[PDB]
Amino acid sequence: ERPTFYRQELNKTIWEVPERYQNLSPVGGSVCAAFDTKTGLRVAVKKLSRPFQSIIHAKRTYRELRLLKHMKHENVIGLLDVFTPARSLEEFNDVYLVTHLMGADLNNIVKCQKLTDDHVQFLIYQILRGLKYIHSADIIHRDLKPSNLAVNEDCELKILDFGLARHTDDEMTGYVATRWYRAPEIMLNWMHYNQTVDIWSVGCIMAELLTGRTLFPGTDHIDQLKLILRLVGTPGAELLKKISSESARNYIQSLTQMPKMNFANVFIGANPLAVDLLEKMLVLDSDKRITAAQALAHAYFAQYHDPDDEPVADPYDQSFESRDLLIDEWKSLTYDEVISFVPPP
Ligand SMILES: Cc1ccc(O)cc1Nc1ccnc2cc(-c3csc(C=O)n3)ccc12
Repeated sequence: ERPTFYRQELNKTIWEVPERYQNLSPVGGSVCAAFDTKTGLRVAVKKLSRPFQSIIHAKRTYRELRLLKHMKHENVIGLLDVFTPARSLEEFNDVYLVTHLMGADLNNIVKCQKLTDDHVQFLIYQILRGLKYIHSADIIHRDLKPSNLAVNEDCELKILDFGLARHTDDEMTGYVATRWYRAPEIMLNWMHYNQTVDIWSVGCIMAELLTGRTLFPGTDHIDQLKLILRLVGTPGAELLKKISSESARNYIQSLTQMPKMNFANVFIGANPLAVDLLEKMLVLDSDKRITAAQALAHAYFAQYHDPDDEPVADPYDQSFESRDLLIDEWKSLTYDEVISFVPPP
């Protein structure tokens, strides 16, 4: 049956939710913390803002719901519930997404406690386990950074935030964490990117866990490229060919050639195995970076690697991405997905 819903205003916005969700408290679409009386879980309830305002917004709402509906993995955000107060398609205008409530993110950790090498092993292991799963479905996160890695008191980690609105040019400008973890090829639009961009971000994140400092805190895209090439060396002829942008290729060739630095001297005191893994992640040529599946088998993770407990994902059909639909068609597809949702056990 349809649950009974109740309404409340929570600063400037109307929330209409099933009775099971109690004690809604704004924390961040808008997000409310709540108590799920049915499961006994503390939950986050996100009310999507203006979900079908334009074609681009209706498609993004569909995308985020598709992605969240698919993720069933211990180290990736999962959907506990999705609902609408609407009783039919004709009256459908609001989408609410429910997930486990997350206390802290990796920023809260890296910043407010010292991480042993064993903590770095555990945290990075879990990121790579979630990424093996995400990548096996041909999903690219594209925006891995400490603020979208939730971490509980047992150091257990989930990857959050996919299907999100693409960052504006302004949001990627200047001295900003929104860009510090991005692979160079996507930061500078060197070429068609793929899932290897996520591995670059893990390397940036792992080095920050080890040193307590951002690896590439560029003050703008160019300063950041310079920080990156200082560590990993300027590109060779082979990588230059793969840079399809004539302009970017030409700029990068204006730079004084530099060799790759010795990472043992950059990451002083680090476990030599961590150093080795960082060298295999932070390779400029994305073709040559270690994959998530490969990294799980790296000796740095000996204590955690269990090849029988590193699952892959069911197939994920994203043919919708290439489809051109009207707002109401994207909105009808989303409604189908709300209506057919089945909670996890
Ligand atoms: C609801 C949702 C759905 C999808 C997604 O990718 C992210 C979210 N947002 C969140 C999920 C889980 N926990 C969250 C926790 C917060 C939050 C911000 S301060 C705080 C303190 O309790 N909690 C904000 C958003 C969250």
